[PDB]
Amino acid sequence: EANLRLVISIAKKYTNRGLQFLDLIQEGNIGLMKAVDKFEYRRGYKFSTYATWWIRQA
DNA sequence: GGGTATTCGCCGTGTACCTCTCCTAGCCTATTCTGGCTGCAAAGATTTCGCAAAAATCTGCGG
Repeated sequence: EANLRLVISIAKKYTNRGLQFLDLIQEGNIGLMKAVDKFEYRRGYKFSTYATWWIRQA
């Protein structure tokens, strides 16, 4: 819930290139949950960086 | 009470041709390993097609 803004901001870049924005943010939320399930801080990286690639893939 | 007094949606809109093809956009965008699926190549198994060919069969006519 706290990271939905990242999904919205990322998806609005892809909205100008066709496809509904709402579907994009829903898929990005799916990818965000996938990243959350796989996130760790033992790596030392920022969560936003890790979630960015997941959201882009979704 | 009470009677308008606004605003808030919903709906209706002639017929019938013809020519046109015009319909179509960003590009900002990561790597890959394992396993199956499907079209194709190859092999066993099998039926279906034609000539072969001789033997039986069908048909025309004059002595």
